[PDB]
Amino acid sequence: GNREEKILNREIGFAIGMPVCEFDMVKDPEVQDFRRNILNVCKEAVDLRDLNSPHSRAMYVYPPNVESSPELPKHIYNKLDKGQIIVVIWVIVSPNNDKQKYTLKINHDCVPEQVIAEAIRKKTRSMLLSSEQLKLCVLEYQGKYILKVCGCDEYFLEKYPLSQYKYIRSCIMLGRMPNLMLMAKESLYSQLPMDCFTMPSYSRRTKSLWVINSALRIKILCATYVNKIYVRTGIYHGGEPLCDNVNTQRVPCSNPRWNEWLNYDIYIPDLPRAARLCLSICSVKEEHCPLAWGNINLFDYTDTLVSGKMALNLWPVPHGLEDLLNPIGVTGSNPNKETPCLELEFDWFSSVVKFPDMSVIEEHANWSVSRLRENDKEQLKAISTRDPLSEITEQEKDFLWSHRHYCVTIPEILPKLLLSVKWNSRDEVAQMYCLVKDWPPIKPEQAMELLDCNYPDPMVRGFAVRCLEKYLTDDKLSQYLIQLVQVLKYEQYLDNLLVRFLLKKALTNQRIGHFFFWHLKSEMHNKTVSQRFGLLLESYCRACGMYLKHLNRQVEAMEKLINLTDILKQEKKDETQKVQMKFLVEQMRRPDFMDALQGFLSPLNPAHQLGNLRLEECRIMSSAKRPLWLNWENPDIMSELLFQNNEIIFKNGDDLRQDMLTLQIIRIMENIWQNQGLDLRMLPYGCLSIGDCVGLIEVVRNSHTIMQIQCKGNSHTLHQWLKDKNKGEIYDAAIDLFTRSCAGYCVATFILGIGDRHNSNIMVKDDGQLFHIDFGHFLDHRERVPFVLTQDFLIVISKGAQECTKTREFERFQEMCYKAYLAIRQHANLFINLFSMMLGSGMPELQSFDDIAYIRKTLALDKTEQEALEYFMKQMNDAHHGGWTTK
Amino acid sequence: TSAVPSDNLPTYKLVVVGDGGVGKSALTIQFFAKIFVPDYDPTIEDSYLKHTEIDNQWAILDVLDTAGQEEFSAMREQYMRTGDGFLIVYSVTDKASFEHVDRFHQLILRVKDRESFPMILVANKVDLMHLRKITREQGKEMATKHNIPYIETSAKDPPLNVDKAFHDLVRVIRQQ
Ligand SMILES: Nc1nc2c(ncn2[C@@H]2O[C@H](COP(=O)(O)OP(=O)(O)NP(=O)(O)O)[C@@H](O)[C@H]2O)c(=O)[nH]1
Ligand SMILES: CC(C)n1ncnc1-c1cn2c(n1)-c1ccc(O[C@@H](C)C(N)=O)cc1OCC2
Ligand SMILES: [Mg+2]
Repeated sequence: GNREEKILNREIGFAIGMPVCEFDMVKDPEVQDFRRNILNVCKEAVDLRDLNSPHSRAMYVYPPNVESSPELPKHIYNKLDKGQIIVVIWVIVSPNNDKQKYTLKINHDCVPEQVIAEAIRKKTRSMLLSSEQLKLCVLEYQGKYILKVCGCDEYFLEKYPLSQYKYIRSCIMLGRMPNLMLMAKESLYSQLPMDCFTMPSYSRRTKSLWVINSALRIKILCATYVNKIYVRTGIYHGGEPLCDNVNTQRVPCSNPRWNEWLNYDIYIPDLPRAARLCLSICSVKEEHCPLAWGNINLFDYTDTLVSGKMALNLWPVPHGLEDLLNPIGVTGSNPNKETPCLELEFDWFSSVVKFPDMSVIEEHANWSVSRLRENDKEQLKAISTRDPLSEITEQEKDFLWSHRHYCVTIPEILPKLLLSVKWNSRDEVAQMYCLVKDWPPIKPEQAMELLDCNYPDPMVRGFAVRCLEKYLTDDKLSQYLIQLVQVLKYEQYLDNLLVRFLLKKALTNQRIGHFFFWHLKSEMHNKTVSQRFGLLLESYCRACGMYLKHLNRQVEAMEKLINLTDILKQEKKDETQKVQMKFLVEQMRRPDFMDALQGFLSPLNPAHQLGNLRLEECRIMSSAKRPLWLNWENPDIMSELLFQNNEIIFKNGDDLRQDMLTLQIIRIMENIWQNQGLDLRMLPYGCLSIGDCVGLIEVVRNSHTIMQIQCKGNSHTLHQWLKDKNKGEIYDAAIDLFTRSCAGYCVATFILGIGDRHNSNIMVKDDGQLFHIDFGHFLDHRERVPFVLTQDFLIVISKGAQECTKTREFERFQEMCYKAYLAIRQHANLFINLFSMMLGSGMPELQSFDDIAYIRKTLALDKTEQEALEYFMKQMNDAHHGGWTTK
Repeated sequence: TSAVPSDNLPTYKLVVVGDGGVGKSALTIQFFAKIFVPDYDPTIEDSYLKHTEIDNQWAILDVLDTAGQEEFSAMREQYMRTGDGFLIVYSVTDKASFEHVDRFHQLILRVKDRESFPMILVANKVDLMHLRKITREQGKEMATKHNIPYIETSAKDPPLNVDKAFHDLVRVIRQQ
């Protein structure tokens, strides 16, 4: 077709790793019907970037990186002078990047346009203008310039309160001064390229279930490539068994044949829309051991009941032998055809069998209708407050269902009510569709629970995704983006409402779209999801606009780092580190490598540009698997005001997904403590998995490990190390930042059960901020206390101390842990829901619901708040051999 | 501007400190823009840059206009560490500005942690002798007290040693 589309097709294939021609060959009508029906999400998003073309295109490339609430915590407001911050405005005066400055003092709640108004007042002092003259120059220029953070590519393009922007509020909490500069709108708008999205060439191309009077019967035929054995089946509605599992005959592997129909204890019309068949080939010698599993939806994406013969390539069983079936696993045939197959037949009736339309569901729900405060209210309140992992007895399930009409006064109980509905029947599921049709919207953090593997009903998903379209801000969307992308695997079909919601947001926010692309590209090696995500990236790359060119320059940059680290481990592995360096400096000084690793955007933060790299600072670290320490220069004119050298660790060979999740949880826990009034400074540094055990680690500056600090000067060495780098006046600010950072990681590592901390796992900054880096494995491997707080840390917490304990400094450190512990315990449902959405990932420590139960122990969810505190006080006393008695 | 020959010019971080209403801003605006400012705009911390030739030797001047309202009693440690020279400025019509002269002297000497540092005492607002409250001899005695050069300026339309005060501080640094 169009030679411009051929050029676009080659760039899209380079970003996603596979050519677009392979998608044109997929004969699956769902794959082709997705590539066409998804293009209107691209049209609607491009139309938003063109509505008010000057400002909207700028709002897309440089979205306002702001927080969710304009209001500030009380301890944050008290860090202000009469609620006013001092900002420092810079300006270039000579064509040699010489910069002057002038400081303003303005209210925190002011529009950036008002900051520019105060800037004109300060600058026009040598102009000798009258009161009326000052109004002219303001209203002539107030609104023709934009504030920009000095150092990076962050802008202030929207009328948000200045303190709501993340950079400004981060300055407030850290006690620093904002360094901003002015830039004319026309100079920023002229640098915005025009987006040119065109519809691709492929854009141009019964009986009701409730009339079938019979039971569900599925025929198992034979099995090839199996290399005795039986087949175990089951009908699940997303982890909940709809009927009892039945087993085939016990046949030997000589001639794998069954040729038998299996009658299930389920009426055909009573099957739900999200009904699935979960089967497996099991062995038996007693010793029942699974050999291969497989799942298939009883309905296709057109609401058609399955009928006819079909082969199902099974999947290899992962590590650990659980129940013989695997409902939580993905549904669909294995792309690798070497795996054992399984031939099946589904019962044909007369013609096509469709799921009844929504209007027919309303008819049955109206008919089955014709067929409070003393404790009923409190019990419904107590049922809702329980964690999603807590069991719900059968009596409570009927009690919720009986009061399902009163449950609309507390819409947060909806997840508990959906689990109480017997999905095996159709009279109840028909009524449940009517409630969900008019159920009051819930908080977005709560609606995310309705998107894990325990809720597959499409009408239920539609309620959660609609709750996100109203309440989920772009700030929180980027916070939970890793979970929202993982639950895309739990979707029964390619075309659903969650994928259209994430795609439209990624195409109207480049900061969202950036990490959207990389999370999908990272899992592209996994053939289980390589087609669901590959088709999603194609639609994104075809409509993201100019950013695709930036992504390609990032893909080629990471590709060259992978190739180099691959040759380094195969050719010069056992060689000494000197020999490896000579090989490194040679393969990097070549022109093709220098052009690919210079002049692209940082994947850890696209606002940070990466100009020329300082090869003399690039080194192979003395850690495990030879990580690459890379150092770029900041090409910003005012780079000195933020940072001059951008340092990133490229780690090849280790799965960094566990670090991403732990760092994401640390960031979320810090935001919990901060908004309550607990100033505990955590350091959730950047970490982005970019593929199969390859990723990037953000380097924090002026930080040193305990083992490095110990060698730079035995027990009091750490205490003296801070007094040398913090004067007698800053000493109290350094030990304070040290105690508050320890209380956070002491509580965070205990709840999550991270890897054991040692002198190389713990790092300290010059100012006294402490944090961890390793994060081997979370949850389970008498609860484990990874952060033991050795006597070296106790000396710093209690300053000059005879016994460290029985000191007000230590007593105030114990209070910081108790308040932080009960703060995270009050939000237990959130973290449990964040772990639940990660089960579909390849996380070896997040496969079953038993691993998520670890935080239920460390948080003591079954005990009262008084008892849960005494619990935490015991493991600290046991791990420290005293100091936490107080009895 | 004025394009300087050679390259890598010396840069002098001259810091102007003194109480409020003394005239630190008006002196700096006069030296950089050749204009007197009569209005009341309390300064938090502003910087000014210029290339000028002093004693036939080009140099870059980074002049920092500090605060005086004492509300910003911080930030002092910053410019009192990176500053190459200091300009102690007091007002001859404000007695309170004269007592704080040695208040800034012990700060600069302690923060620098040296026996002495390039400083110049500036008696400003001498154009208002009808309300002058500090004689020339009182400024001379304070200047010889801390072994500091002395100069009387007035940022008013008559120039009066505005450029000389800065240029002398650049001279002190070159011969310190
Ligand atoms: N007559 C006269 N007025 C002067 C002179 N120098 C400064 N002033 C006046 O003194 C007032 C304050 O001057 P300013 O330069 O703001 O003083 P400052 O020492 O910078 N104060 P702050 O540190 O609070 O900004 C203004 O009214 C200004 O016009 C001078 O030489 N003569
Ligand atoms: C072993 C390693 C690659 N690693 N493995 C899993 N996580 C990490 C990891 C994560 N960070 C770091 N290491 C890190 C290291 C060094 C560093 O500064 C250097 C100068 C130092 N003090 O020697 C600053 C750092 O910043 C925190 C982020
Ligand atoms: Mg001033």
